[PDB]
Amino acid sequence: MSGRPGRVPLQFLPNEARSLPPPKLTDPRLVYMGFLGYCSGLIDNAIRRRPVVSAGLHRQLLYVTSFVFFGYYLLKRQDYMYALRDHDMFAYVKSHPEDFPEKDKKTYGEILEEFHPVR
Amino acid sequence: LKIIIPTTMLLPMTWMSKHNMIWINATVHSLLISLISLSLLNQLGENSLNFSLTFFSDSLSAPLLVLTTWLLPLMLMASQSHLSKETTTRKKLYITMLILLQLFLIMTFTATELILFYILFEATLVPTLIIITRWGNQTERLNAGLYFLFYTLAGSLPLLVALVYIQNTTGSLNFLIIHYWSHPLSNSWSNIFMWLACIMAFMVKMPLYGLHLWLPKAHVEAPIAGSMVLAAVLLKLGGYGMMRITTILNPLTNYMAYPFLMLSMWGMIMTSSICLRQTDLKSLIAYSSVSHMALVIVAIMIQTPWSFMGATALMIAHGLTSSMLFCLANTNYERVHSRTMILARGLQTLLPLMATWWLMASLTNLALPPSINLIGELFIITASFSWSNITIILMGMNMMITALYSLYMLITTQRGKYTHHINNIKASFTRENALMALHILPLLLLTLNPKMILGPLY
Amino acid sequence: KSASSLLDLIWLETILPKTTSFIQMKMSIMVSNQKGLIKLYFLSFLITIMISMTLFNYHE
Amino acid sequence: RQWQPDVEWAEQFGGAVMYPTKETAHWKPPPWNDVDPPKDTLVSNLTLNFGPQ
Amino acid sequence: PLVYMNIIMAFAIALAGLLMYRSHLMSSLLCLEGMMLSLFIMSTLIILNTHFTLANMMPIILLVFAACEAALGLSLLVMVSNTYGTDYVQNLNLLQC
Amino acid sequence: LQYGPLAFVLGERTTRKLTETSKVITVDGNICSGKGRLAREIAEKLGLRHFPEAGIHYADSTTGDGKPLDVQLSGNCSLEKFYDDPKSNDGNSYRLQSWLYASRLLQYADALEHLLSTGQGVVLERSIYSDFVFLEAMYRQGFIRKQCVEHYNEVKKVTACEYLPPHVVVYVDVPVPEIQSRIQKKGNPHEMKITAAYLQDIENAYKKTFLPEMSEKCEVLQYSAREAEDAEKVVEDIEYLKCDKGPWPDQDDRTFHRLRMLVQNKLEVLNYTTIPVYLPEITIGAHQSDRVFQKFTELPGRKYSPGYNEDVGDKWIWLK
Amino acid sequence: NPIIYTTLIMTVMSGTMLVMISSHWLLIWIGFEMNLLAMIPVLMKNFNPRATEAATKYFLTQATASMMLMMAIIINLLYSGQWTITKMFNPVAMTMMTMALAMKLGLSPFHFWVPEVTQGISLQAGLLLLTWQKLAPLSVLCQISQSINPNLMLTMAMLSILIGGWGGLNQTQLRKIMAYSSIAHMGWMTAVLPYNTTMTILNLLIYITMTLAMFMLLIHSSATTTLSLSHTWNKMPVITSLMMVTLLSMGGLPPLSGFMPKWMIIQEMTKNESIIMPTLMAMTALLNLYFYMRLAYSSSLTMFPSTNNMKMKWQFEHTKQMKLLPTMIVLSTLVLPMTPALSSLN
Ligand SMILES: Nc1nc2c(ncn2[C@@H]2O[C@H](COP(=O)(O)OP(=O)(O)OP(=O)(O)O)[C@@H](O)[C@H]2O)c(=O)[nH]1
Ligand SMILES: [Mg+2]
Repeated sequence: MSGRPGRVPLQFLPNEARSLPPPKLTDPRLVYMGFLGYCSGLIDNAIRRRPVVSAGLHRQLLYVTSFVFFGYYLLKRQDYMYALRDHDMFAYVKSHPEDFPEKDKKTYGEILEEFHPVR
Repeated sequence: LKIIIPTTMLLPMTWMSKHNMIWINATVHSLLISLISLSLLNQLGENSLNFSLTFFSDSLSAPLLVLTTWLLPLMLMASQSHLSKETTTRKKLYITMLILLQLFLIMTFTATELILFYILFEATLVPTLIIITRWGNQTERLNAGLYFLFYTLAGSLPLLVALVYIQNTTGSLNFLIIHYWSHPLSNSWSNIFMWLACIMAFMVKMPLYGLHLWLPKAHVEAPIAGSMVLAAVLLKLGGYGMMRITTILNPLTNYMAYPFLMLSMWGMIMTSSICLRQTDLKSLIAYSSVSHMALVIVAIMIQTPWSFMGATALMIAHGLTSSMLFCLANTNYERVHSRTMILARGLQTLLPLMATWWLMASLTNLALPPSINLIGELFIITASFSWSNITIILMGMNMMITALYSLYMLITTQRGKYTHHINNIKASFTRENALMALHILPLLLLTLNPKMILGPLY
Repeated sequence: KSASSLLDLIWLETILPKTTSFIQMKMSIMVSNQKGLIKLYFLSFLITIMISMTLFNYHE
Repeated sequence: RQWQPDVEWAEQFGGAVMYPTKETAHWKPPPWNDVDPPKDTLVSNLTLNFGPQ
Repeated sequence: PLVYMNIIMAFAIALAGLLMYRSHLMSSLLCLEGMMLSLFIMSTLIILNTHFTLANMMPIILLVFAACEAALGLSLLVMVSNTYGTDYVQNLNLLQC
Repeated sequence: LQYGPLAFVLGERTTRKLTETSKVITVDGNICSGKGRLAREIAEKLGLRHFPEAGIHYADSTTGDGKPLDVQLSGNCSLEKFYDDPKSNDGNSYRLQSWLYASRLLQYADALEHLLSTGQGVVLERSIYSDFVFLEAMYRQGFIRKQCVEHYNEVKKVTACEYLPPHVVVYVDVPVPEIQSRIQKKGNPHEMKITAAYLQDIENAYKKTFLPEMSEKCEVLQYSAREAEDAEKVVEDIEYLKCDKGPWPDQDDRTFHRLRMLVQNKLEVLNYTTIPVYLPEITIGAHQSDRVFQKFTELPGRKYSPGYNEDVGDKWIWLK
Repeated sequence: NPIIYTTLIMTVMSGTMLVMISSHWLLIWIGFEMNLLAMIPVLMKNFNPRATEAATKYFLTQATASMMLMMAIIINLLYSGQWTITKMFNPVAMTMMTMALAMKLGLSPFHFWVPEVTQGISLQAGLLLLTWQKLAPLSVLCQISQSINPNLMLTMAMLSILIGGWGGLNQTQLRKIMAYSSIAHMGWMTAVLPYNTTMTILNLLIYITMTLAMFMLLIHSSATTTLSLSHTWNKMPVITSLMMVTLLSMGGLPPLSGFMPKWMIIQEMTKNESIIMPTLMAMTALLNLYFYMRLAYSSSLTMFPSTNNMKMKWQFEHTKQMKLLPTMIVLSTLVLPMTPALSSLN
């Protein structure tokens, strides 16, 4: 991570993160973060003792848009870190066969797992 | 999954509705959501009903959710005795807590992950202490919140460390995966503490003899809505947990069970004997709940097919009746403005129908046949007797006391001679009588075909 | 006398819950009760330094 | 009416330490303005004896 | 070498001197000031020894901020000496609570 | 948009706006001594703003429509009850003084805010520096308990410390026998219920404490009763006054910035008037607090923020 | 004068940023003074005897830690000859640094300064001290986490959690208990620091956001004592409602976002075979939960007697806008379902 080769510091979504499928606008994680924008909208009028459901909708609309915007790139970075974590992981096992052997998976007919009577 | 979204959908329901329609609108949609919940006992065979990656149901959960979804209307009309004088926002926020509570219990039972279960399992606490402390009546309701929550976390937190440990070792804790990828528990000293950590969290939310000080310290002072929901489903959250977590705790369960089931065995006689000597009416059902709740502790510990069925049968049946006796506690308490048992006596000559509800409540808690209380208790006896022959002399001696205090409350309150100086009891409204009816009828008419209630092992 | 008063109301509630409640209560006082003198604070920082690198010797 | 806290219950956690002891029994909760009042005047201008030499 | 030993134990007693207040803050403040003199001499000893030309930088630049720390230090002591009059750390406890 | 730290950076100064006639002046006198008239004449003569003596509902005058709200909703204290039965067990005496102190405290803050903002001089009847004397007269008559005095001097020292004395203070000297004649002529039935010892007690604590310590803090003008009617004469002295004695001259723009920021944040202004001292009279119980506050809510123009209440008629709410 | 107070606040931010962007051991120290130089003025902005009290107490410990921090670097120079920010090559020097940085953070018995200073200074400066200076030492600890002594840092972390949360239920001033609560949160992030640095940042961010949300709420309520906060229910009951919601958030009960670090911290520690240590810190975190509810008990969940003059406060309204308050509250309570975002930090 903080030391992987070919990394540009302070660089957000890089030139290969775009190879992954983008999160959909109907992403359940994304809309929930939009719901946090909706929640952060209504509470604002509570401190300022304003109608919590029918006050200035410009604040509420701007509260939701900001959350849904910054979330989308975070949700893009979300998968890219996991994809990068998954990518290098599979290269290591391929490059180090001796640390990850394949046991000859044998059926339960041969397995001597003992029986515990409960009574 | 089709239950949760409408359950969340009641959150805007109550919070927006007109000043006088909040309870009407909340009452109906809680009654309508019992439809979609009632389609959850609708079940396939031995395979569980898995309808989503994160949510699943089986014959053990199915009675539970239909209990909670049914339950919320009961606390809705129950709270319509003392919330009338409160402000609208406080009234709306009371529904918010109850609806938020539903959203949790409706989701713990459907959780297919141990941590997701645990996250929501202890998440139900946050709505509770709001109910007990904010809307409580007496003075020591403040001490009620500390006793309830600290007892719960002191056992729940080591379970969280245990769960992540299992996550790292075997790889996953999905309720199916651990069942299929089972592994016997070695007698290593480390496994003993892991077993203890896994079980202790559900023990504290399963009043054990010694880990039960919060039972009389929470139910008595809690509001009426909080009292039944904490006694009817909240105590069962551990019951669901132990039935599930025991799949990975064998064979260490059988050898390690002796310190625990026996403490439940001896205390369940003791706790029932406590009810024989009581001064507070609401303390009767609290302590009676402890003895009944501790009965299934033995059943789950034996891990016997009959015991599990009896545990589930008693689990729902006790929750229904324990909630009922709390409603009858409320009506008498509201009329007399006191919780003392010996104060209000001879109430049957004034409220004949209320006496009949008292009769049915105490007699069902007495666990006569064919009531679900008896069939659940009888299955436990047979399983316990197979485990050991002496078990009958103890758990049978509980039924000795169980019949006593059940009739003791009936005799001293309804029967006898009325106290003359009480000039407060009016005729009972149609609310409580319907509230009692909505408690008694589902229990009785479930008796014809209780096989939705026995559980997955049926 | 034995079931309710002795065990539940007295013994069972004084063994586990109130003891730990008192254990935190018994000596949380001077945890918060400090004289406020810079002398006592910085003298304590001295001992923490010596115990770290000389007595228990995390380096060694 | 449900029991609401009274004045006496308010004084429980109302002192400098809600959990007091003899060591802190003589303490004094901080002033609400968070400013201690000025103490005794501390001017000590020295006296210079000009003259007669 | 032995010269290094002499001036790191200069730190040690300076370390002991700083976090040991007896009567007044001024003596401790001076000990904090003099504490960097060993720090100056310490850092200076390696840098001429090792002939690293650039890092002759830091002995002077350590002197910029160490004495600047003292500069705000004794100027803070001015604020004490008006409200408190004296400069005693024993009296310096009005936040007992 | 009101003057904050941003305005100071942009260029909004306040020592530029003030002028020679930028004086805040308080008139003082005994009970119904006619000083309120003198405040009016000096205000209009030099073009100074007049602030009437702050009553129980003065806070109601600066909030909403400026009309006196219900006493039970705006203090639960009546000056008439203070007049009729001073030793009432409910404790209306300290409820009068403590509430009136904050009303004067709000009066003083608004007067200084106007003086610091526009620079046009402000004249108000009495002040917080003249408020302690009324309570001192009360304690000197058995009117009040000593713990009430301790609470009042605590909050007064806490709240009035960072404020500055007013530019000029002018007092009219009317003797007690003359004062008794004036109130008797008034005919308001509540003000026969007075004590001559109380009237000398309030008079004594003026000239013994108020005027002495106020002298070194700002200029004092002791004025005779007959001289007061000559509204022409009383104003020439205040016109050509030294206006140098006190902390008013040594006041830079930065300390003026702190003063304006304090007075403009009205909640802070009387924030410490609600000290958690749990006096038996001062404290209002929880159920009363909720019900009275719950009452305050549906009063028109109170449920939401100003300019946002539908019952008032505020439109454009969905985009306000 | 406000224009200058922007500059010293900027320099404190600039000095902190200098620490977290410097690759030279020298410049890392330079940022600490840049923080230290301009901190004392904003610490005694109100100019109270308590302000001078706290300012002097802050300076003595902080100057000692920074001064101890050089020859920790200098012995590294003696035995490595490297100025670059990497793992340390001499053990005794780096053990010396760990004490120095713990002094800045206030973890060990070194922690005595932070609760003392927080009370004397105002709430606004208390927030800045308690939410901004917890980054510069964190950055240095994050960098040198390679060769960090496990026993040394774990012992420091345990004590910071223990005394941090044990004396918390003994202070009636809110500014004190948060300093006490912060030391407990200081221990939580520092305990994971030797094992995995990523979860330290997440716990830092989660603790920081809650630190604003509470301190920012406190300024709006203008409270100094628990009784003073208790009176808030009679003016803005909603504000007192978010009060308790944040308390349970800082307690760590799900779904509230305060369960974020406690859930994430014990994960890799159990992965790292450290299991007894996670159990103890979790159980003693209930000490934090105790005085959290007690403040919630006195503020929101129950009423409290009010004063007569309190009624007039209803007539007037607050003038401070108190920017970014609603976002902090939501970001401090409803965040748990978005857990995988720790990868974004990673
Ligand atoms: N306790 C108290 N009573 C006040 C205060 N201001 C006025 N009063 C009462 O007001 C009543 C009338 O006396 P004053 O207000 O002094 O004078 P007035 O009758 O308005 O006449 P002028 O002095 O000419 O303005 C008396 O009952 C006073 O005690 C005050 O600040 N506190
Ligand atoms: Mg008058």
